[PDB]
Amino acid sequence: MVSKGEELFTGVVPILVELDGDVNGHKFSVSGEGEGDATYGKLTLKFICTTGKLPVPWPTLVTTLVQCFSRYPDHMKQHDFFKSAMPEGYVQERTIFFKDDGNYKTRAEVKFEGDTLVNRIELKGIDFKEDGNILGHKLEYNYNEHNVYITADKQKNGIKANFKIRHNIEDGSVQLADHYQQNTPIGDGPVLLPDNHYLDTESALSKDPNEKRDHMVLLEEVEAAGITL
Ligand SMILES: [Gd]
Ligand SMILES: [Gd]
Repeated sequence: MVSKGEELFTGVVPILVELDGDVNGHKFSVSGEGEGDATYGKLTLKFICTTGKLPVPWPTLVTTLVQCFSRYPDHMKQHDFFKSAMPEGYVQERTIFFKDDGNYKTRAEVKFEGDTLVNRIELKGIDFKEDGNILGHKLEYNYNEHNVYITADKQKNGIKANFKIRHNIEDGSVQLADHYQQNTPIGDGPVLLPDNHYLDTESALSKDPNEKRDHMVLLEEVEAAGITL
């Protein structure tokens, strides 16, 4: 295998996610747990709002709540920055602009803590409309397929990504969320700096029928693409 970190993902890897958020002063925390199987680009996660009621729609947090679990085809193995940063991990930073509404800024560390892949996130949201699609909870509980466009950032020894998320509104219209992303290794080791490609990212949201707490069950299937065999 072409990076040391890539070997850490040949099997099923337990995952922990911890998020602390503050959006227009509405504070919340989310904890998630599950497992990833990057061989197949798959993961399964269950998230709980540990502070009670989530003040923003669950779909708006999907992208923030581990692209190291992507399946890179055999011919694209030299382009997997995410696994190559492991186990020291990477900082993942975004700004996410909700069209005609506010923005989230996120900073996350994704790294191994023992045998667990851990995503620890801080999120700050500002300039939201209290009666908008976000703070007004007007988004459908579903998720569209999206491509995440990745380019190398030689300078920061890292990558950049941008993409637009389409969140379905309750009336069948769409709330757009423009994502800008930077990832930089935490560790000192060499990392793989990719040619241009994308992650074909499929997400399915559901509820655990036995769960009383405000929650989201998420299954994802992601494969890298865009470089011809
Ligand atoms: Gd697809
Ligand atoms: Gd797919």
